[PDB]
Amino acid sequence: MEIKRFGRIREVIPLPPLTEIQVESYRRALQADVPPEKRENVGIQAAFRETFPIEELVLDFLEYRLGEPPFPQDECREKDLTYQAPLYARLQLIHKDTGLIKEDEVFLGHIPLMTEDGSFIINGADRVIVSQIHRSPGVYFTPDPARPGRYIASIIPLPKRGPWIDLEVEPNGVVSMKVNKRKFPLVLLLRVLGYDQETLARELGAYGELVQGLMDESVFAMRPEEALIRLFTLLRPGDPPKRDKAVAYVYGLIADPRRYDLGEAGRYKAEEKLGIRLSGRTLARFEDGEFKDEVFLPTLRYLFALTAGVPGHEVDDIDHLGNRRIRTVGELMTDQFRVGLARLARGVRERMLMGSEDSLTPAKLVNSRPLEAAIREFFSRSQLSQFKDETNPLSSLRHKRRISALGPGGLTRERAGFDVRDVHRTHYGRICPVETPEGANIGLITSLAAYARVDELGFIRTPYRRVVGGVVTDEVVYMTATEEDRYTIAQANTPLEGNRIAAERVVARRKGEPVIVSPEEVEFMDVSPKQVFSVNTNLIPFLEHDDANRALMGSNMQTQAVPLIRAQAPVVMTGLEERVVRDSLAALYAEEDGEVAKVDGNRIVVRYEDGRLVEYPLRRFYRSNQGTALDQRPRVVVGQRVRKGDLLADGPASENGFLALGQNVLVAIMPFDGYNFEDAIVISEELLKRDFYTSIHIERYEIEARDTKLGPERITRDIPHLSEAALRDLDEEGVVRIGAEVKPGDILVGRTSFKGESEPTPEERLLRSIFGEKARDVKDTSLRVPPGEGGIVVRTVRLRRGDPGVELKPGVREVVRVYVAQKRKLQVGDKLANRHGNKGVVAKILPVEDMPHLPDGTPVDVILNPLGVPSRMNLGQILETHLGLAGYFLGQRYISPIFDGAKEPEIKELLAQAFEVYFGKRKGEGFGVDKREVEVLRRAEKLGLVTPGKTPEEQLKELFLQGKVVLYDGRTGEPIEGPIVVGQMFIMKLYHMVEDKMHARSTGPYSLITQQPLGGKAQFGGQRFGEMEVWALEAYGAAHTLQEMLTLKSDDIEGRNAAYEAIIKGEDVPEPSVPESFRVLVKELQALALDVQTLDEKDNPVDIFEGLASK
Amino acid sequence: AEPGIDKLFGMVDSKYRLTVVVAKRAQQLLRHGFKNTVLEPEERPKMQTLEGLFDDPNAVTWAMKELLTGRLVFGENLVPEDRLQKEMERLYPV
Amino acid sequence: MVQVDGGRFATSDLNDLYRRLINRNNRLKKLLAQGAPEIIIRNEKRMLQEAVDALLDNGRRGAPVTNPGSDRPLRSLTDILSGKQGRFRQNLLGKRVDYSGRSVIVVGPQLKLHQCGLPKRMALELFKPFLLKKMEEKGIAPNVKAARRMLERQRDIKDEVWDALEEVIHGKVVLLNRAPTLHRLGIQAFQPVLVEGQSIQLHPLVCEAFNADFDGDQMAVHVPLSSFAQAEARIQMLSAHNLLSPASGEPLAKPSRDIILGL
Amino acid sequence: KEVRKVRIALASPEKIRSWSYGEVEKPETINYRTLKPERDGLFDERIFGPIKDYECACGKYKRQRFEGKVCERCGVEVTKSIVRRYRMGHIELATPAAHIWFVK
Amino acid sequence: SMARPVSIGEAVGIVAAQSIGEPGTQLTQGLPRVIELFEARRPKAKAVISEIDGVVRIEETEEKLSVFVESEGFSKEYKLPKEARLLVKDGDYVEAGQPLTRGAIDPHQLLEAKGPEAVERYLVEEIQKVYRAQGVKLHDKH
Amino acid sequence: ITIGIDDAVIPEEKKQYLEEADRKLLQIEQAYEMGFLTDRERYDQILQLWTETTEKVTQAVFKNFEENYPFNPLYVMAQSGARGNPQQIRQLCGLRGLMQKPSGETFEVPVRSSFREGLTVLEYFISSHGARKGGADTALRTADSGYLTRKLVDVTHE
Amino acid sequence: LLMGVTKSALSTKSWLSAASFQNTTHVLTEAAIAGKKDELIGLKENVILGRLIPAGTGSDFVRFTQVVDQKTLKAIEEARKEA
DNA sequence: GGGTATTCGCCGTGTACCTCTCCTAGCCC
DNA sequence: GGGCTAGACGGCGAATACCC
RNA sequence: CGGAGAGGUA
Ligand SMILES: [Mg+2]
Ligand SMILES: [Zn+2]
Repeated sequence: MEIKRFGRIREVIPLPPLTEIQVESYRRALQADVPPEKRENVGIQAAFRETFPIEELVLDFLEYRLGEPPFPQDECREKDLTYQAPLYARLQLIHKDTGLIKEDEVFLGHIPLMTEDGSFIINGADRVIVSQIHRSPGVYFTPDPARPGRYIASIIPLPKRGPWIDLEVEPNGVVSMKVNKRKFPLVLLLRVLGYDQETLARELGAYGELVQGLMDESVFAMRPEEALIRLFTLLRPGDPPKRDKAVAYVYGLIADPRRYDLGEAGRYKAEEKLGIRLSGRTLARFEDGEFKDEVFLPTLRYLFALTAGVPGHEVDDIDHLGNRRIRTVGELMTDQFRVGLARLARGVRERMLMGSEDSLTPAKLVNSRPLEAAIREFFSRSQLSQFKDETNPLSSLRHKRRISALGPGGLTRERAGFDVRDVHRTHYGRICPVETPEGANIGLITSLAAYARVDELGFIRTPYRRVVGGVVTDEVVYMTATEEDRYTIAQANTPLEGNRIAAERVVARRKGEPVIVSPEEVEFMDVSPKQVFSVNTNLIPFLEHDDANRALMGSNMQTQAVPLIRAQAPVVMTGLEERVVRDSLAALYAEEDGEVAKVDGNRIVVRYEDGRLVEYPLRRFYRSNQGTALDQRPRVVVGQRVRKGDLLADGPASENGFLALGQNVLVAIMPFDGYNFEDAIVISEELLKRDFYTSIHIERYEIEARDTKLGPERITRDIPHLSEAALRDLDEEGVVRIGAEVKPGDILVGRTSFKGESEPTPEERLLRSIFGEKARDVKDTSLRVPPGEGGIVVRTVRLRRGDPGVELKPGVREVVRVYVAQKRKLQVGDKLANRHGNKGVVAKILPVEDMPHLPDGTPVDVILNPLGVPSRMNLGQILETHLGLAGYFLGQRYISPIFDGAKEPEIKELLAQAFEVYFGKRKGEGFGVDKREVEVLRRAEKLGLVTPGKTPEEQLKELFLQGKVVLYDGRTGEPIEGPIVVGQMFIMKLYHMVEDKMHARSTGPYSLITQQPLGGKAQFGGQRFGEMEVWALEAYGAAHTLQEMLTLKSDDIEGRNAAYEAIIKGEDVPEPSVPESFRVLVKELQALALDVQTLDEKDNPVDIFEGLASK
Repeated sequence: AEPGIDKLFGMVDSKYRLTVVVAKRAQQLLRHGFKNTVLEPEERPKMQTLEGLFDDPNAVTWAMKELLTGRLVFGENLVPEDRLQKEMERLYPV
Repeated sequence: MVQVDGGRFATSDLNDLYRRLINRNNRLKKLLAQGAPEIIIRNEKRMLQEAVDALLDNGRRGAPVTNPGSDRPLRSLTDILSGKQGRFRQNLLGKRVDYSGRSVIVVGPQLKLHQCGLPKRMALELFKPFLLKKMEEKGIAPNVKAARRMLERQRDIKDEVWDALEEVIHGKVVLLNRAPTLHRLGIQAFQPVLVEGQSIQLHPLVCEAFNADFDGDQMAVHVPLSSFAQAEARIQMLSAHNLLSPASGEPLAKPSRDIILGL
Repeated sequence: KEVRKVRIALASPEKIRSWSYGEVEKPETINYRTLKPERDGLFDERIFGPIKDYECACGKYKRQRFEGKVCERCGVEVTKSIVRRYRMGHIELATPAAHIWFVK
Repeated sequence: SMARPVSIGEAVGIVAAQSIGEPGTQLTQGLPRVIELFEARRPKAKAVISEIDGVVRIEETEEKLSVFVESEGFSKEYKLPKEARLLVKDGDYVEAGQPLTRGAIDPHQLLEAKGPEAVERYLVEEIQKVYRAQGVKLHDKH
Repeated sequence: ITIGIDDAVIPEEKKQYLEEADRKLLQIEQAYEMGFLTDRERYDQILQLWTETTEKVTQAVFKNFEENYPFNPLYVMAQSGARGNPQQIRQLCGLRGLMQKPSGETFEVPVRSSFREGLTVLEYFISSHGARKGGADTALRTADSGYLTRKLVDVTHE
Repeated sequence: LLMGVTKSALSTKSWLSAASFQNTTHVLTEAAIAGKKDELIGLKENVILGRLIPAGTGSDFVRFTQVVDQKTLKAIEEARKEA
């Protein structure tokens, strides 16, 4: 069909690679391919140069290299391995005394590798490292909260790379420095750093009134050595003030480039703010046995200047995006690697004293254990290493661009107030103001912008077009917020003639403040509105008509769409669907020009111009992490000529390269017999008839055979006391045959385990005697289908002990995995939603003849409630519906970009064009206007929707131009008393389906300690009767119901047993007893040497244990 | 709502007393196999199944209907419990 | 000391604390048996005091004792008693119960005010013992054991058991709940009506009391067993008898969006 | 009877020694190999009671005909296994120790 | 819930607590005011109240302010900030526990001055004011 | 009952009110630059003028609905009390109003567009502040409400 | 004396309610020293003990109501008159 | 000696449900 | 190869701090 | 069938 697109804003640059934030960062961190002689001092090389050389014999580092991965990616996914590469380092041990040089390449463990899309494979699972936002290191000046006219000067190094230094001007005049909750006069440290009274007097003399609080003769009397001793006594009380200890402590606290590490970004921020030049990344230096200042004097000067009110000195906002930075996967991995390397270094230092002091080879000195331990700890247990979310390609693409403020060295849920959750003025173009998790995590988790990129220092930059004079140039500049605050930035949609600004007065921003400006004062201009929002939000058409609170839910719900087997690209796109599919790497594109040689459901063989015959295998029916089925489908034919970049295979949830997460349905907006009450949704059975909204899901079960002291577990078709019907579908090896249908209760894998030695109860002895059957030495431990599940078996994976290439957990002989698939249709309970935040569960599925239908006989599919619009204020869906009606009658699709899209008059023109096709056709076949249409037209002209006096055709056209048509009721046949809005809407089927959530329990397992029923659907547990439910039951005054909820349906053991027996016998339930949890509480209180005694009305003891605990 | 719940609430001074009366009457009816009722054969609670009309197995409905009739006497300290139980089991064996 | 299904050992921290305490106590006994100098006995008694303190309340004084190779502080008796996860607020003022279920809710306009649509499978699972009794009464099964072995599998269910189930629930009620339960009307009693599908059908007018909408909400079903509980539910907790809010005294079961619009 | 009051009070060493069935004296918990409880450990069977209902540890008495009897070989009483949930032990400290609750 | 005399045995405390707590999530002073009222916390910007009866006499220094409650036998002086708004004009008789400055009243001082009934009435009215402003109908009974 | 994009009717008086407000703002700026009133008074009078214009345009919207479209779906939904309040109807048909900075201060320029006409990217970014503020407010209020309810329940349980 | 809801709840006489509420260690130590005896007056104590709460159908005002039909009452009256 | 004033340590901050992963390391017989 | 051993915020009450 | 961490729904 034809594709028509509106919009006049012409973008000068295309979107960057949407996943560059991960890929480029990791590639810079590893420096794998670059020759070792030219690697820059960043990442792994930086950690190596920092840790080495260690003195104590002096071990020196030369270079490193990365080996080849032992197994390909799919193989690791198969056998639960980690896709990693071996890291070798060429180290040489040098003997300082004699000169012994022992050089060799040592193996230092493995490093996980990043896939082509930007995710890792850890223990067979796909994982993602989320970038973290935090405060940039450097020097900051804040207003003193209590004392108004005073300021606090903070010096903050990299996280975990030093202590936070605080400087304050006390009321009595002395400048107090705070380190590790210890406050002391800064004058002592100033004296330690080699400063004299005259030096401070001449430097800070411009601001007298504080220098007098700075002058202290007692510290000026003693030399820096005694001052250092006193300082060490002040910091570490109780430690003997020996000179060497004080020197070492103060050095490691300030001058140590290994223990105290100011950031490169921190050094840059300091050089920019204080206007000085830093030779290194530490506050002071230990040179010639003394200490030399680098930072303290200029920052003290700046503080004393600011507190006096000199012009040019301003406080810093701690939420300004020039003061907050992003750590990418590279920096986090490098930090963990540095920690592991420091542990390895201290270990090596330990080995350099024990053992043979002469026979020492670097292979004997270094132990690879701490490095591997730290790296595996980071990749497995860290708070930022998250399970990948891959319900559909858009979901993973969004997850790769997520920004978290929590994690190590970050905020917690309790210490996050309103300030950190707000939207600062500098998020414009850098962080999406709309997309954020709803609930407790609101504002803490965010998403990168569209055009936003992260530089090498870690600040988020955004592009702007340069404007010189009145002409808008074409070269773009990427700027940060600190640099952005210095210019006047015009808007993107200003009128333009050629390259000249045509408007006399433009809307511009100055430091986030909106203002009206003359063109000559405009210095920069925006690139496009797209740069203000994330990737998810950029997919919602007609966003300028939706409230933020609802566009939020729309953006969030687009992630949870399920890939259908008949997906369709929407009728109203935003022009960004192709780029998302291309960058998600789901689809398969042609590398170069050529011709397709072979096309099959399994692979595609292409002949390029070079003559080489390339073969792309298609990932077919593969299970994602969330249980959805991802598969590729060939979209070409033998002999087809393809160019560079053409589509070859269509990925999951995509239709010819366009993102297709749902379907286009003909929806009418009206209330329908109360079935639309409060967000419910009525659908037609025609959707089910032609396999719409049909999705495929794959469930995976796993069973292990392990060695038991009573004998090994066996997988075998022979199971005691089972009829052949239960073993019909099993093969000889006890595994189900591929293709057999399994239902709840059926056996997937037969497994027998040796019967634990137990004495048969005399009742069971009597049964065995009367039946004459011997009890088998083995019992049934076969894996069965849980209740509510089932489907078709598609794959069986088997890994034994003694088979080559695989390794298991100690004690496990073999492991078997079974994959089960099922086609899930739409039904009462599933969740539907559109892109503008309207969501609801399917409440009724009507026959085709009951649905309202257009006069030409076509029935609508979905019915929405109009009462959802006025309180939600999301008018985008109404415009999308109008445009969809126009398209459905014209047979085309539209592309309306965000904030520069189809306005109302164009939609009216399109609707007139569509009405021509819709009406002249009927006119030609020999039909006028219906009687019911005439009645509806009369009732409408009584409402003021049409103009009186015109012919019925003109009034019908006037109604159509507003998106309203005459509908007939499928039940009665009479028309609805008024015109109704009807059009095509794009609706996606969400992932929360009722089939996965329905659950019930009569009786089942119980806990060990508390003897209460278990929890969760997995363990067949029961619901929780919480505290508030007890409050409600008390408020009703229902005493016996509550007593039963607490004892009979709970941890009262003999009570519930007698209750079950009496119920199956037909009598009423018995009277309960004391719950077991109270006995547990009493015994726990006795465990604390506290005697708890239950008494009667006469204060006599009452035994609730029935003499079981009384000697 | 329940049939005649208003007249039921009118009969007692506290709704909880009505609840207790109904529960105890239902327990009595269950224990004595419905052959100790005060209703008449034509006004017994009926239940429509696939076959036809039968006796409703729910004792609470029987108790509420009986209470609506008015042939029941309820209160405090009408008779010692053991004597009541003995006379009830003697008049209607199990 | 539980051997997990995977064959590994999971040990309560109480075991570790007791082991440490008994170790230090035996060490002190052995040292007293030999008569070491006063300093050794002194530091040993200090360690014993600290071990007893850690057993009774870990972390109350000094650094919390933790496992080697971990930062997680051990869980002493005091930490078991108190707290939101402690014994009191977790296992005494609230419990998990049998004969319960949970599902998604869907509007049903055809139900009366005192009815609720219940799926057939949830009803067959909740009312299982009464169903076994009824099946034993009629000729559906010889005894309760055969009835259970008949019901255990889904492909073995015939149609007579559905009539039996319809006979069982005649007149009984179930409690519907939705979390969070803010006021006493968050739990209400309804008569069940067996319907197809897997969702719970709810009456429209009671939607305001529960503060429930149909954008994916879930509800929990509980079943009262005895005649006392049945009377308490049918008389005081039935939805048709609670029309006025106890807070203000104004009606709660009142017309809403569609109804008010039409009228 | 009927529970009407709940009194709580301090526990003298006499009442503590009266609660216990024996002294724990070895830090072992269970044999890692056989999975049987270690002798005199935190999980001993002679102190806290049997593991299986009506069955001694050594396997001499295994029926309800013997209840309250103590097997001479293993030293275990033959009752219901539920007693393993109620019976308490006691450790005899070499020197007194202060209860932290009444100190901090 | 039934528009009739309450039945003996009803759990009234739980019903009152729920009826007060449920509309809490709709209060945009609001919820912090309700919380500080139910906890009887001394307010931050607290008003000043006359402990004794008498006639008001303002004394205004260009840098200081004071109020004198003058009876026939007794006299009391209260020092106030310069910007503190006044609710009493000179030459007026004010009751014990009457607010002089605009602001919230400390409940403990009101209890020491005017007695229990005044504190109870004031607390009831002040707690009801929030739910009134938020358009929530709630009976004073709870 | 249905909802079309033409069911949100823009009144004619909106243009006249906006022009009057613009000329009033110009007068205020001219009077400010002459040193008659300081910055605080100028800010306050601007806020006052914009609030008066907002209430006027709300009154105009509702009078137009009442007079010329007594059966308009939005007007019926508001009058019958089924859904919506006057403020949301104003935001749909009138003007969005004034939005406040994260610090609490109100912006000088208001959002003169409505959802029926469509916003501009700048005004949308402006309103996102209040949106996020309200969201965080609710998310942090729920827990305090729960704690208060529990304290009350436990103090009066007997 | 006037005190907030927190202190008023913690200063109650029943130590089970205060122990379940907050500051468990403090309340438990004070009650253990004082040798307190909980009388089970409130609702939380009876909920903990798993007993019948003294409200609604569990209240002592209506818990002891008897039900008997006319025939059985008449028979009992005749049996008592002949005793 | 007493009558405040600060501060320092402890306790506390919603309910219900679903999915997944992960639960010590080193050395020596 | 397994076994053994080693970047809140409030309130509340006691303890000084300090001033007269 | 015990605890931590993460994400999500209402
Ligand atoms: Mg909802
Ligand atoms: Zn034995």
